[PDB]
Amino acid sequence: DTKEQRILRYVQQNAKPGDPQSVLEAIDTYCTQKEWAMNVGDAKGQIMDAVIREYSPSLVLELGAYCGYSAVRMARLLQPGARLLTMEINPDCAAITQQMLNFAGLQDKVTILNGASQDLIPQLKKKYDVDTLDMVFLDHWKDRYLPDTLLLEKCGLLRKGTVLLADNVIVPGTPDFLAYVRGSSSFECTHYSSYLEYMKVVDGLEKAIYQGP
Ligand SMILES: Cc1ncnc2c1ncn2[C@@H]1O[C@H](/C=C/CNC(=O)c2cc(-c3ccc(F)cc3)cc(O)c2O)C[C@H]1O
Ligand SMILES: [Cl-]
Ligand SMILES: [Cl-]
Ligand SMILES: [Cl-]
Ligand SMILES: [Mg+2]
Repeated sequence: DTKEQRILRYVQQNAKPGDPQSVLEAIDTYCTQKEWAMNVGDAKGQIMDAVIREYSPSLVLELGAYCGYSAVRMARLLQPGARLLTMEINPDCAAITQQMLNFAGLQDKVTILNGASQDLIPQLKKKYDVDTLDMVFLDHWKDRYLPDTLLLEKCGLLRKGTVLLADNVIVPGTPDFLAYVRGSSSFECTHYSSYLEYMKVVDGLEKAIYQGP
């Protein structure tokens, strides 16, 4: 088995079904005590929670589910009727994420799309009946943040006021994306300093609010 499967099993052996907080705590405990993994973690997760509560988005897109930790984090704070779409290229991770959400009781709020973001993004309008996104959480391969931001715009999926929230803008970093949004008159940017998941290493989230063309 894989580390990802081991995290899911620990949740199944240690958390309460239908209790998102107990799922998050179990993941954090496993990744602190047993094996590190690239979940967004509790430090940055608390910032994410405060941003999601502030904006109360009706439709969120996540790029890069991994094991579903961030999807559980976000979905548990969505207002009734609001929804999350999460894209995950690795079929094993897509299935783990679906199972994590099922365990947490959040499955009716989330759609887990198994595929590459650059292939799925152009299908959101026609196949998934999306108009525009209220929020986008970027947490996939770091060289894809900028290409996918540009693709989202091309596809008409951003509106004035869409909130981009990007993980890992310090470590590993996403230098092209970060320079681009910070230099662009089409984004208003704010940096939230924090810590790499499960580590005493500085990281941060970037909030980049789209201003329109
Ligand atoms: C194109 C595309 N479409 C859909 N899913 C995609 C995708 N590219 C990746 N994915 C999925 O996102 C996930 C991957 C994300 C990449 N994230 C990382 O590489 C990552 C790495 C670190 C890190 C920090 C310090 C260190 F010393 C070592 C590592 C920390 C993090 O928080 C991360 O998100 C899983 C993958 O299948
Ligand atoms: Cl995560
Ligand atoms: Cl790819
Ligand atoms: Cl943490
Ligand atoms: Mg990350």
